Amino acid sequence: HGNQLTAYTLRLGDNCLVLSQRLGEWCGHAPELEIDLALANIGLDLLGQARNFLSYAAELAGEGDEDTLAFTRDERQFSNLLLVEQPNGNFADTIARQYFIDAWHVALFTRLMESRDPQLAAISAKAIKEARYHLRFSRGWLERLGNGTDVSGQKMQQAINKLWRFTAELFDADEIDIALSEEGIAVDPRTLRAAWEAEVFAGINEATLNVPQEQAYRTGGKKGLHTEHLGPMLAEMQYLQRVL
Amino acid sequence: HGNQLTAYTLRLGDNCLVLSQRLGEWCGHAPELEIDLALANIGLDLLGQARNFLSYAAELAGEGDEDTLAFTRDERQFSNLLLVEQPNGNFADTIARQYFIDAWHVALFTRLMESRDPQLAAISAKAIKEARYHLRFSRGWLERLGNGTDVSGQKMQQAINKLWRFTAELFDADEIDIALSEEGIAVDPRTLRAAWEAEVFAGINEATLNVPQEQAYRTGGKKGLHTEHLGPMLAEMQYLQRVL
Repeated sequence: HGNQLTAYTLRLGDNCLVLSQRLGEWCGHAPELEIDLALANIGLDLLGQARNFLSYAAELAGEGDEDTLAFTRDERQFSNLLLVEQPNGNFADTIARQYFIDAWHVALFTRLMESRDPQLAAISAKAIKEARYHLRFSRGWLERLGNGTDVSGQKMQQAINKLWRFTAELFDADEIDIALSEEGIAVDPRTLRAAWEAEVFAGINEATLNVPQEQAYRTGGKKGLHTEHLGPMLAEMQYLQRVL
Repeated sequence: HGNQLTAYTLRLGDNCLVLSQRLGEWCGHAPELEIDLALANIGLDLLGQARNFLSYAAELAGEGDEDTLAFTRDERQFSNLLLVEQPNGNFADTIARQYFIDAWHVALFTRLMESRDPQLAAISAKAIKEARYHLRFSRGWLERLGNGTDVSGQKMQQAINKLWRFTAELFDADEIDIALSEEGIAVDPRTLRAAWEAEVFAGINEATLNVPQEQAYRTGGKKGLHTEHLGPMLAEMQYLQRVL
C-alpha cells in the first residue's frame, strides 16, 4: 500500500513538473510580454506543486528528495500524463493543452481536498487556488482566440483537435487509483469526467468552436510509457539543472 | 587568405552566438524583471551580430548559411573564446563574464569598424553602438554589486576571480590574426590589452574590488579546443531548434 500511495503522489507531481518545464521553454518567445509573464507565473505555480508532491513521494519512499526524483529518472520512470509532455507548438496549441489540464486540475484538487491523507489534502488546498487562476487565463484566451478572426479561430480549433487524443487518458483509473480511492485517499479519475466536460465543452462552445469527436486515444504515461517527446525534454531539464 | 578571412569572421560570430545562448538561459530567472529584460536584450543584440558574422562567413566560404553554421557544427568546429561558453552561475558571475567581453567588444569594434573589409567594417560600425550599451549595463552592475552588500561585494569579487583565467585568451594572436591585421583587415588582439585594462581595471577598483593576479590560463577556443561546457550547449541548441 505504501508503494501505491508513493506512485499516486509521484504521478501528480510528475504532471506538474513536466508541464512546468514546457511553459519554461516559452520564456521570451510569447506573443506579448503580458502572455510571457502569465505563462512564467503558471510554470512557477506548477513547479511549486511539483516540489510538494515529489517531496512527499521521496518521504514515502524513505529515500532521496524532490531533486533526485526530478533529475535522476529517465522517461521509463516518469509517470506524467502524455498531454503535458506534448510540444508547445504555437500559442493556440499551448492554450488548448493548458485549458484541458487546468480544467482537470480544478476538478481534481476540488475533490482531493477531501482526501484522508492529510498531506495530499493540504497540497490540494493550495493547488486549487492556483489552478483556478490558470483556468481563468487559459479559458479566457481560448475564448479570445476562438472569437477572433476566422484565422485565429481555425488555429484554436486545430489546437483542440490535435490534442484531443490526449484527453481520454485523464479519466482512466488503474489499480492504484481504485485501491486508494476505495480508501478515501485518492480521487477516482473516472469520476472527474463529468466536471471536466461541463467546463471544457462549455468553454469550447462559448469560443464558438466544436468539441472533437471521441476516437481511439494515446495512453501509457502513468505506467512510464511515453511519446517520443519526453526523453529529449528530460535531457534538457537535467542539463539546465547542471548549468543554471 | 580566403580561408583566413572566413575563419576570422566566423570566430567573431561564434563569440556572439555562444554568449547569446547563455544569456537566453537567464530568461525568467533574473533577480528582477528589469534585469531579466535587459539580459534578454543584450542576448538579442548578440544574436543579431552572430547572424551578420555567420552570414558573411558562409558567403566567404561559398557554401551554407548562418543556420547550417550555427546548427550543423560540433564543438571541434566552433571557434568562440572560452569565456563566453562558461556557465551563467549566479548574477555576479554573469556580470563579470559580461563586463569582460563587453570591454573587449568596445575596444575591438571601435577599431574594426575601420577594417579594409567593407562588410566587417559595416558589421562593426553597427555592433559598437550596441556594445557601448552592454558595457554601461555590465560596468554599472559591477559597480553596484561591488559597492553593495558585504555578501554582494563578496560574490562579485568571487565572480571576477573565477573567470579571470579566461581573460588572457582574448589577447593572444594566432597566424590568422597576424596575417589579417597586416592586410589591414583584422585587429591584432595583442593591441587590445591596453584599452581593455584601462577599462576593466578602473571599473574593478571603482567597484571597490581587487584585480586578480595573472597566472596560468585556459585557452584553445579559437582553434576548436573547448571546455566541457560547449558540447552540452550545442546539444541544447539542437534540441531547442526541434521543439519550437
